[PDB]
Formats: sequence, C-alpha cells, structure tokens
Amino acid sequence: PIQTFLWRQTSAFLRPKLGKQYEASCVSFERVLVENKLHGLSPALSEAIQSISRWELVQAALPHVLHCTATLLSNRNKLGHQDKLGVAETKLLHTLHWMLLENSMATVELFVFLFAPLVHRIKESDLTFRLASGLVIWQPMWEYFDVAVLRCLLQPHWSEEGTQWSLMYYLQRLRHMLLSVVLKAVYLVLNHDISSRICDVALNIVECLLQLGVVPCVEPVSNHRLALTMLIKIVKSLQVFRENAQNCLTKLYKLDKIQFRQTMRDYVNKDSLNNVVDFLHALLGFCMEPNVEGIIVGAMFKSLITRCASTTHELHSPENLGLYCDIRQLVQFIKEAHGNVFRRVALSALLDSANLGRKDFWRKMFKSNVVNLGAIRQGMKRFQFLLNCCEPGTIPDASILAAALDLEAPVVARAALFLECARFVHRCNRGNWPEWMKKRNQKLQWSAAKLFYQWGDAIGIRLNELCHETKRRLRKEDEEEDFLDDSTVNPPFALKMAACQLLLEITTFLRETFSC
Amino acid sequence: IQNAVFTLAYLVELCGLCYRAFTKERDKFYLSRSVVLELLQALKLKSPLPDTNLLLLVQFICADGTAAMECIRQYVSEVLEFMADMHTLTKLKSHTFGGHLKVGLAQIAAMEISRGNHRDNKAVIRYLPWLYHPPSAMQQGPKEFIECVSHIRLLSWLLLGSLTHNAVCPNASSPCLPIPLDAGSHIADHLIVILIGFPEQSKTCVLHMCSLFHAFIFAQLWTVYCEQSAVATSFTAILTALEFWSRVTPSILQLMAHNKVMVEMVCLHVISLMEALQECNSTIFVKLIPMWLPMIQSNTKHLSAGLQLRLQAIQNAALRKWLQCTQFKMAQVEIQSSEAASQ
Repeated sequence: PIQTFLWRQTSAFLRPKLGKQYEASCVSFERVLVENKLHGLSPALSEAIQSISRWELVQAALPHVLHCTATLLSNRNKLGHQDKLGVAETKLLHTLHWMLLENSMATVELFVFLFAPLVHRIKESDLTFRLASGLVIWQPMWEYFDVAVLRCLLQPHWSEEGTQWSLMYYLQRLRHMLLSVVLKAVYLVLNHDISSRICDVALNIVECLLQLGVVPCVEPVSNHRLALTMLIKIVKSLQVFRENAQNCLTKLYKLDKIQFRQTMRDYVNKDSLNNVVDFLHALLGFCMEPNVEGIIVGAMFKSLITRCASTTHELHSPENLGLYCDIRQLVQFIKEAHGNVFRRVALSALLDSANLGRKDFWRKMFKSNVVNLGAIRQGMKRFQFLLNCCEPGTIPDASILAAALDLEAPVVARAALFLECARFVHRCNRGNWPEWMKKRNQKLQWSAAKLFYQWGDAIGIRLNELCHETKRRLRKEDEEEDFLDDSTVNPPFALKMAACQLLLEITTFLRETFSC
Repeated sequence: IQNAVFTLAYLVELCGLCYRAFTKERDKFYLSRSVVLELLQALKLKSPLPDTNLLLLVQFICADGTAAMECIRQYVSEVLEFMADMHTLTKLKSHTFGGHLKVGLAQIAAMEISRGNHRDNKAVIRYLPWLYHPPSAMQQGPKEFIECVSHIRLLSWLLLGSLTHNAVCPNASSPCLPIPLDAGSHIADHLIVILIGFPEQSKTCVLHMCSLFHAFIFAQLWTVYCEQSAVATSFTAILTALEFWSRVTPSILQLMAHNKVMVEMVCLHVISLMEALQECNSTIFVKLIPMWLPMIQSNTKHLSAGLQLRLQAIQNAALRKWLQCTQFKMAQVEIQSSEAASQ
C-alpha cells in the first residue's frame, strides 16, 4: 500500500527524461510525511500511514527521499538552474534533513553511495535558514558510518568523484590514528583507472598504513602481497612521490624479505607486457640511461626474459615497435648497470645445470643420470632472445666464451652456448641482422665485426693454452659417451669442436662481410 | 558438413579464399552462401546435421573475412523465427547443447541488429516490429499473452547473445547493443502485460507457470545489460534501468497483492532476481536493495517453507559463468515447457 504511493512519486525522479512532475513529488513529500498532513491522499494510504509507527514509516521512506535528492542534485545542468537551488530541490533537501535529524545499515550505505559524489555540489553557503541544521550532516562530509563507506568502496562501478571523496575521507581518518578491509577496498579501487590525484592519495594512505600493523615479519590473502601490488601499480602510474614510493617499497621489502622476491616473480607473469615494462621504466628510469632496485631486477629479469622469449613471434613482428624498443632499452640498461643479474640470466642454461654456484662460476671466470634438458632449453631460449635484442657481438663477453671451454656446466649446455653464438654470427654474415637493426646500422655492423674478432682471439688463446685391463676400460668409456648422460663426458674434443665451429662462423663472417 | 565430419580453420579458410581472387559478387561468396544455406536447412529440420557440425557452422558465421554475415543478413528474420518458437529445441532433439546454439544464433542476430542501429534503428523496427509496439489497448487476451511472452523471450535471448558477445570480445570499440536504451521503456510495458495478466490466466497450462520464470529471467538479463552498458560507457543506461524497475516494481507488488498464497512462487523469482544481482554485484542492485528488501520483509508472513531463510541469507570473470548458467536455465525451461505443452 505505502510502497505503491512511494514508487509512484519516485518514478518522476527515476525517469531518464526531464519532465514537470518532480515539483509535485517534493510538495507531497514535505506535506505528508514531515509535516504530518494527509490532505489529498487516498483512504488506503491514509489508513496504512496511521497503521504503523511514524518513525518506521520514516525509515522505510528514507531511501526514496535519498534517491530523489541524489537524482535532482546530480542533474543540476539538466534542469539548467545552476546559479541557485530550485524551489522543489530546496523542499526536497529540507524534507531529507528533517527525516535524517528530526536494516538501517542498508539505508546508510545507500545514502553514502548517493552523496559521496554529490557532496561538493552542496556548499556551506547554499544552505539557507531552513537548511541550517543540514550543516551537521554536510560539514562532516567535506573531509561507524565509515563501515558503510568502506562497503560502498567495494563496488566495481562507482563514479570517480565518490571514490576520490571516500579515499580522501579514509586518508584523513587514518592520519589521526597515528583494518585490512581498508587495504582491500583501496586495492579494489586501484584495479580500475587511476588519476594522479587519487594515486597520490593511495600512496599517502599506504605509506601511513605501514605504521599500523601490516604483516610484521621482522623474523591476496596476505596483506603484504596486497600492499606490494598496490605499490607496483602506484609506481607504474607515475616528483617527490617517486622517492616516497621508493622508501615505502624499501620498507615493505625489509618487512618480508623472502615474500618480496616471490611477489615480484608472480607479478612478472600476472600482468601482461606494456605493464611490467612500463613499471620497470618508472622504477629504473632507463629512458635517460647512462638499494632495492637491484633486488627487484634480480627477482624479475629472468622470468621477464622467459615470458618475452615465449612470445617473441608476437612481439617484434606486429606493430609493437615501441614496446620492443622499450624492452631492448631495458635489457641494455640491465646489462650496463646491473651486470651479475644479466649474466646469470644469459648463462641460465649453464647455471640451471650443475646461490654459491654463481659465486664459484665468477671466481673461475676471474681466474680465466641424464642432464636436465628442460633447464638447458629454457636457458638457450633466454640466451637467443638476449642476443637478438642486445647489440650484435656484445653478448656474450669474450672472456665468457673463453672460459666456457673449461667450466662446471654440462658439456651439452656449453656446446649449445657455442652453437647459438655460431648460428648468430652466421645469420649476421648472411645479412640476417636482428630485426631492430634492419648510419647507425653501419656502426653496429662494424662494432659487431670487431667484437666477433674479440671472441675469436679469446677462444684462440684459450684453445692454445688447453692444447699446450686398461684397454677394456678405454673401450667401455668410448662406447658409452652419451653426452646427455653427464659424468661420462666431462669427468674434451667435442667441446673444442663446437668452439671451432664458432670460430669458423667468425672467420666466414670476417672474410666476406667485414671486408665489404 | 551434413553427412561427414570436418574441422574449422579450413572451412573459414576456404570461404575467405573464395571471397578473394574473384570479381563478381555472385561468385565471390559462393561457398559462404552454401554454408549459410546448409546451416539454415539444418535449422529448418530437414537434414541430419551433427551437433558438433552445427556448433562449427555457428562459430564460422560468428567469426565473420568470409562474407558470412552478408548472407545471414537476408535470413536474420528466419533466425529470429527459429529462436522465438519454444518447440524448436524439442524438434531438433529428434535429430542440453541446444541452448548454446540459441545463444550463438542470438549473437549473430544481435550482430546484425548491431549493424542496423546507426541513427535510424532500421534493424530494430524491421526485425522486431513489436519492440516499439506494446499490445493494442493494453488488453489481457490469452493469445496476446502468449505472443507477448514469446516476444519477451526473444528479447531475453537477444540480450543474452549480445552480453555473451560483449564478454567474449570486449575489446571492440562499438559494443553490441541491439536494443536501444530508450526503447527499454517500451519493453518494460511488455513485461507488465505478462505480470498484470498473470493471476487470471496462469492456470490454463504449465507453460503459463514457466512464463513467470521467463519474465523474471528477461528482467534480470535487461538489468545486467543496462549495467554492462553503463560500465562500458553512462547516465543513460542506469536511468533506463531505473525507469524499468520503477515500472515493473508496482507490477510485481500488485502481483503479490492479487493472491496471498501463490506469492511464495513469485517470491522465489523475486529473491532469485536479487541472487542474480548478488552474482553480478551490479551497482543498481546496491541502489535498489534498500527498497527491494521491504517487499519480501512485509511478505515474510506469507512465505511457506524457506523463503524467509533465503531472505535472511541475502539480507547481509564470473559474468560469463552467470550468463552460461542463465542460458542453460532458459534452454531447460523451454524444453520442459515444450514437453508439457505437447499434451
């Protein structure tokens, strides 16, 4: 009975077109409920109103009043009288203020959702003598009902103004504190498009919340993962806020040292390209290329190269020239600035087949059953991608190729490294230079020839140093030299022949291309 | 296609290659026209087509450079005629999966209506003349009731197909929006001409009882369509959904007020409605739940077994799954209604 009249009145405001019915609705609302005058009302509603206690009727009718007020204030441009408040609008506002001051959680949530974006439209000077009390409702809104606000935050489709107001209010509230659901709501907010202002608000709230208890591990279910993803999104969105985000990231790593790297590795594959790469551009700042930056690079780069090589055909072939150029700049920046990480990733096929292993490898480098085939395949795909993206001949170093004659990796992996380099030199000889290369290119070719000669010289002076009942076991060893079955090969002529294949490709490059 | 078994990515290749290396439009899409004709013949219940082959043909037409949509455009009316009828699934069963087929057909239909709505709404008027034409004099004729229920079912399937296409391919700059947003107001009227006439002429058959489920499924599908349109864009979609609900809420309230015993069944649909939005987490759901709750709370005194429990429980990505579940429910209900009406 009551709902019939309520919906009949509300339909005027709920229309998608503008008409001349809302004035009558406002007058009826102010004359019937607030002022207690049932004139012009039918007997059914007249009996129903007196049937229930008045405050229950007010609670039931409040959502309609809130909806009408929100719709009328949100369409100030549509009605066209933006200079002041409409008479029907003023009456509706006064009725709403009377009902508020003079299942409740659902109504509170509805009010918060409706008036979070529509709070700035109401000004402190817009309230006349009649709306004097409304200050006590609107003045706190220019800054627990915050539970309802937080519940309204978890909405995939909310206007930017209301979300910004909610974030501002929660930042203000947590400023004076100095729930995890607050973090969840902010993260869900950041899953959509983010403006610079709300990005700064999010950075401030996350740097403030670190003072509050958030995964204390000085020893998205975990709050640390949510905070890390939020910080990554903030950095990718991005003056001094860069420094603030970096300090927050350092603190977050200090909290969960082990979890930090795992979260980075997961994020490498979670988001697609043009996002991890843009995040790395924001972090490293390698556009103008020459503590935790190295940690993040070490955690990310291996998986990033793996994912880039997995989709190499769909990366440089299409019109992703900007993305591919950014990836190449990132790889060159890591090679010239981080070193050890890049060398580990390039020589992954040797490291993933045998932490302390890398240190032993570099100590030997400075000195100068079956094998894990999958690790070697992955490392060789990574190495192929790296030599495709890096400058021709820079990868790998001549010292690396010299030491690969006598290293601790399986012989098959080292020969695969040699053969990958050999086929790269061969393709460079054919004119099949890397696609990005195909005046600057002339310098690249010249430097490639010089670096190939560097490889040749190093491998040559290493091979020169290397060169300078028993029958039963000899036959036994000779008859089962299965290279995929290690410990029957390394513990050397085949490796020297793979190196000689690299030198042969170098020589056939120098005798034809460089001479011309 | 008809008697044997083939594979896609070859039929599409053959049709596209025939579209190339030819001059006259007569021989440009000869293979495409043949494929469309074969699919139509299968939908006309004349030839034994394997269900996998039917799905392959529908996917081939959906993928269309093979000029398949051009040949479909001539018989989109026939496609709508096939989709509207309720016995088509049962008759095709003579030769579970069928609902999928319907959705696929809906997609292409929506796609065609997507192309035909550019400042003129030619496809909307031509293919669906009754969309802007509510029942004459707003009468409750049983034949008018059946026709309007069928039209609402057709609209629900069209919206389901459009939503499925949008979910599968949201990267398109132009969303598949066959029904205009303003036109929804008109469709609101149609829904009420099912709900207003329900108490008098619902006991003549079981299909009239399933028309309750059909109407509420269409209502929730339209709500989700408006929500998706607003998310992709803004004010127009939410305002149209608001007007639709403000038009159909007095209808459902008076439907409850008619008979105080059958409300239970109706209540089911109503709570099911919010359940759908509970699965969809729509903005309009949060907007309208503070007023939808008293509708059942005031009727909690008339709930038989566990509807009060459901109201208490609901008192306090997945879109594709919800769309598929709704499609399966619609197909199953249509098949059951055809089985019951065959008596």
